Amino acid sequence: DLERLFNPSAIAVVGASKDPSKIGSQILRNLLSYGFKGKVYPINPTADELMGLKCYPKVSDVPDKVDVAVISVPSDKVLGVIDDCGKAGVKFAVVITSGFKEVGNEELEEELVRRAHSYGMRVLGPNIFGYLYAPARLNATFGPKDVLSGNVAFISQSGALGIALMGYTVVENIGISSIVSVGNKADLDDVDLLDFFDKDPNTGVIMIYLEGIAPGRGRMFIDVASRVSLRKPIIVIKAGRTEVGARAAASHTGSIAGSVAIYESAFKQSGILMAKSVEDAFDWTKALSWNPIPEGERLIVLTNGGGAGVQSTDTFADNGIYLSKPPESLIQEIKKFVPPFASFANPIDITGMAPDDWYYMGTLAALKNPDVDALTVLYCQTAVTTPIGVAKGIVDAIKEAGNSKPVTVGMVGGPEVAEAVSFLNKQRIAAYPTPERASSAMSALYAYARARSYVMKSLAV
Amino acid sequence: DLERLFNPSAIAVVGASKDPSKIGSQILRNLLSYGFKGKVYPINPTADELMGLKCYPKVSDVPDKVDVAVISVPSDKVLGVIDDCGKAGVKFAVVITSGFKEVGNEELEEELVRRAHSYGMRVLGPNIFGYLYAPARLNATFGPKDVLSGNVAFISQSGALGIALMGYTVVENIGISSIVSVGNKADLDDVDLLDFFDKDPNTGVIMIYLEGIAPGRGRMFIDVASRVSLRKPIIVIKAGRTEVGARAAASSIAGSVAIYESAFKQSGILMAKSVEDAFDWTKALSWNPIPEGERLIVLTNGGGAGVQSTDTFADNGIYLSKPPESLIQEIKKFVPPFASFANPIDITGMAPDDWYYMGTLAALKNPDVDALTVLYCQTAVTTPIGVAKGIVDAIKEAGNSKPVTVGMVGGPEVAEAVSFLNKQRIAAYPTPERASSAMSALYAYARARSYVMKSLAV
Amino acid sequence: SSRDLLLKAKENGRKSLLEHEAKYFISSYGIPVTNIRLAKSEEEAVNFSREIGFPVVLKIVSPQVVHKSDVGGVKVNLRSEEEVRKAYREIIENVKRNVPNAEIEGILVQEFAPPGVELIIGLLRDPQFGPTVMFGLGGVFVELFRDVSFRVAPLSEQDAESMIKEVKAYKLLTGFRGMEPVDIEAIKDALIRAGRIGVENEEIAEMDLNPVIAYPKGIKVVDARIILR
Amino acid sequence: SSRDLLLKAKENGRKSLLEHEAKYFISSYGIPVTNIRLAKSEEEAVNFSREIGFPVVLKIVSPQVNLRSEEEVRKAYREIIENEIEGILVQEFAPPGVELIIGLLRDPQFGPTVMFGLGGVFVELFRDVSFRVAPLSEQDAESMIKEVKAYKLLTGFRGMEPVDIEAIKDALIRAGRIGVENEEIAEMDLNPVIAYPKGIKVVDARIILR
Ligand code: NA
Ligand code: NA
Repeated sequence: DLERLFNPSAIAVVGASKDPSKIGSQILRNLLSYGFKGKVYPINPTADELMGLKCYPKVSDVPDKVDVAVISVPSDKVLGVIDDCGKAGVKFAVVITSGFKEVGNEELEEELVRRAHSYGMRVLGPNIFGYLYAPARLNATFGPKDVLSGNVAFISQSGALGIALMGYTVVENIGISSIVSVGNKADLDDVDLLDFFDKDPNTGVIMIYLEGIAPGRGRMFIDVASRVSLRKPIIVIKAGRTEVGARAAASHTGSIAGSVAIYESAFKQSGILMAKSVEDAFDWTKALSWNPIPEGERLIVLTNGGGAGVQSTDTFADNGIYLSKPPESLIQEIKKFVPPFASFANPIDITGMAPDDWYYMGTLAALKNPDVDALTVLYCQTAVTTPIGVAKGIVDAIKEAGNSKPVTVGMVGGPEVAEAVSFLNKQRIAAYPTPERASSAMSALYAYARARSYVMKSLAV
Repeated sequence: DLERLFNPSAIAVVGASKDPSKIGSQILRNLLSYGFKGKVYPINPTADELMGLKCYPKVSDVPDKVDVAVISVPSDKVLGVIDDCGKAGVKFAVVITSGFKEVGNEELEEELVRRAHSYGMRVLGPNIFGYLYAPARLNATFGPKDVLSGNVAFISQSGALGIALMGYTVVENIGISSIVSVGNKADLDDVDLLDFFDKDPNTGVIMIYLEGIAPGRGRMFIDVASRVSLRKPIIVIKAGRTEVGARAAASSIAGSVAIYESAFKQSGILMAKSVEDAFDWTKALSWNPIPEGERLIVLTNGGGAGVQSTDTFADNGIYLSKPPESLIQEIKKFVPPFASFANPIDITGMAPDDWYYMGTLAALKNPDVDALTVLYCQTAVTTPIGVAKGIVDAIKEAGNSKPVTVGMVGGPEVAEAVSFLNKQRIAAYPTPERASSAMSALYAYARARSYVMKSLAV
Repeated sequence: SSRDLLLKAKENGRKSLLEHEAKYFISSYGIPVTNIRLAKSEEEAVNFSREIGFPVVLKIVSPQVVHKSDVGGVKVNLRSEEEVRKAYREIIENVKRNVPNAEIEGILVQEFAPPGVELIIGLLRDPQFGPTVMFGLGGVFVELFRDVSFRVAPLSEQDAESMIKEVKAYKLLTGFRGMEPVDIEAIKDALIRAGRIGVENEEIAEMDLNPVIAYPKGIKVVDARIILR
Repeated sequence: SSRDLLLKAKENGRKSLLEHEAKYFISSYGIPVTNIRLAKSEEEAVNFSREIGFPVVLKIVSPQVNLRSEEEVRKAYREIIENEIEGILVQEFAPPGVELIIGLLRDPQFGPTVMFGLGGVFVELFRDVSFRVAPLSEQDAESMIKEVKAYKLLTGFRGMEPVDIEAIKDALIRAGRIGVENEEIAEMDLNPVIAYPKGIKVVDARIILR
């Protein structure tokens, strides 16, 4: 049970100092600036106060039940601090400190875990950059001080890339419920975390950067991940998904290369979506975060040009998604304003002559139609339109539609389109600067629907 | 010979008007604002002047040899204008006007072409948004008023997407030598344009959005594209590269996907499946020479990005090998003992800004290094702009021209740094996979070049 | 219990089950096999030959033998009682003087397997995910092209079906020139049971069902290999 | 000229070359074929069968097996007649090997195009095929061979030695030349073609006219 890890009443920071360059000090600053409302206890031999907070020489001296100890002392001091934390009844030890199994000191790491468990204490890491939980206004990392609030829980086995991607979520407008650095995974791992996020009402999507899982942990991983998948999509970025890369990634952790093909199968049986890149992972996460799953396969594509529509068709085809004729009712509605040389084969081509208002009317008609399950809206900037005008039309259409059907948007053009795409994403409408990315995002929604169906059938009685 | 199409002395605009919403009027506006230095002749029945320029009722009335007539009148008037242009000796007719073969009027389109040829005149289009040539300060489109100057020629068979991508080049910092809308390809096509750009010293890269080639034109396409490929990379975005999409784009006959792919391979052409890939590759090919060998180095302040890079390179049939021992020695002067030198070279997340300068410099100077991909993950111990500046300085002092791509991951500061690098014409991307895919494109082109060379061997 | 076979092998320090033992064990889990009998006498070899139907194959059964053909302990295409009596004694003599110090358990009488589409069904133990089932088409398709699919056990019906359809040589199961479609349901059933074998029997390190023959109705494991730990 | 075969076929209003004519035409371009003779009479069938050597195969030749001696062949001749003819084909025996398909088609865009693939299910069922637009370079032929998924079947596997890749490249290049030079040939199918550790032999050939 990790309730007290993500929602602690009291957090100790071991390794903080007057020196603002120290890791512990950076963590302490983030904790205060992000607005943690519980009690924070800096731990330091000499200082009587740090950042206006009463400092103590040891966690055991704290006149309070400490739930979480954030440990950033040198590795040769970690065990001593663990004993003190145990004495104090600390439930969770978050070991930032590196220099364990990943540098060949497997013995020290195993002892860390063994001594933690003897006190009933669980360990996160070691060799991590900390963790963040937005619902508790808790930023116990030395990464960026802030992230956008949302329903995405991001678990990373990587340190540098993890902390960098933390910042990247801001640029990509991804709302975060949680960031968790798991590093060496000496104790708490993906399984344990997935169990928590399953029960977390604040988390709707789970993205995991995964290098590998521990021997004998795979079966339980599938059991947990599949059940989670029934209600919440899981996206995995797999490090070493090629034969060649698997070997390389076995050095950075200090292990042996697991079978690529079997990992792929395990992910399929778990209903997990595997992203081959950071960009795909973020693009899919965005869509899955801001949309419900399509209730059926009747997908409509709307475009002011055949060119984008063909790119969309090809991209959908690559994902085993094939478009079908639109409902006649929808065609009639669109024909109220569209020219005679327009295509209704799906994608519906309202031609490059389309002014802004047509995007509103078309989108509205589509979303309102009972025989439409999803909509991808494609736009190519022309002199006849304004990108922001089109974006607002789509926003108004989605609102007036009064329902929640999956929508993705692809806009192509200059700086004005860049602004319009940004506007839409800040409205939590999945918008992308190309038709292929918009359609890949929509494909991700269908991929999750199919993965979830796979798990359901697999669990049939 | 299309010399006079791209570098005309005089251009007529037929269809311009006092109404600024008319297509011809938009074209005229772009022509003036972009700074065309030749003579511009607006053509209109009534107006005596448009945008301060003496207007004429017919091209034949123009007291001057008109090289190019940009025609934007209704379709039922196009033929009439063609006869006038022919009488006037116009060499090129740029037919903006739609409503021909694409709406089922094959007879009208064929008549347009034959009547053009009877006067010794060539036709671009019809159904196009015009064309632009930067070296002649010529913007004869109704698209964006401006583009960044550079060596990339973009040919598009599609209208809406084409004109939108024209704008997108600005956002992606791609320098353009030329934009050409070919639309219906009733006459002038990709072969003719490739022939011109082959000879053009202003063009170094050619990007083509291609729906299909005309029956009986394929062999010549391969012959021309191959020789071009020997000196200049060609990137093709193929519309209908799947069976299903191939049929959709047919709404004459569905062309063979498998045979188009083979034709591209025999031409040394790189086929992009997406706009993003096409632009990402074009950027790298535009700003870098081809690697002279296979000794590729990857540099990273973190194993994670390095692994993503390895996997991405592996998917492209690119495999990294151990770095030269000399390079390892150089780097060991400042890197910690727990750094990996297996390639990617992991200088750890502890790396400050200056290490990126020293590492990049050491790599580029090393004689046994042929190419470099530099990966960066933002941490508090660094500044993205500081890292970018270090890479720039290293490239300059290196005093050579070796292929370089950059992948930077992080927040708004990283976004700014990437933008800085791209405006320096250093190929920078917001993820390690895209940086490595871009570098892969460089190697893909080197291999494509080799394919064509071997195929042309005596 | 069929586990007696495993326990017996282990108690004698063997790292593998004999050919006939492997088939008995596989059969008891409901996986079809080509019919076989262990002959303890010439008269039993003859009786069993009539039981199993001609033509039959005869082989020596001994832990020491590894290549029965090389040692002259495989007689093929026996069609009559007379031929079986001959093969029986030919095998006793040949092996008894080519591997003299041999502890023979008996002679194996094996049913003939009509030709069909060959399949591979495997079971291995992966460090992360434990018992995993492998599927593929026989001949070059596995041996040369390595066209195989994997599913972590236990297998659902959905796991079995999807892993079958997943392999590149799938079309060989759905009808082609000179060959009718085969019993996909039988294959799914066998895959699921192979997984169950792997989950329930910790001491089984690896299992290879190869070749397996699929017919328009049912399948038949021709050879089975089980490795112990 | 071998073009006389094409002209004759056209003059007779035929849309295809007969089996033996196709092989003769292919042979004249330097592509190896199984030896054959056209028997117009029983005396010619026996005469030809004994000539090229046993065993031979017999099949009908008309726009509309395992024989070892004249004694056995006399039966087959009449058996085939019983079971508007141009004649009966006497074909040499082809030792088994790795089967290949070499095709030639005409694409609307790219004109004469060469197709390659391995036989049996690999082309017929899996459609594992490669294409190259003619004329073919050595680099075109080699790469299109290496490209197919069933390539490994040419480089040695259980119970089969590696085959003559150069012989295959040679045939592919010549197939392309046939397509470039002969406008009236609409389509050509060399199937089956047998590859050996040394050389290849077209067993059956189909040529369609336009
Ligand atoms: Na203070
Ligand atoms: Na036993």
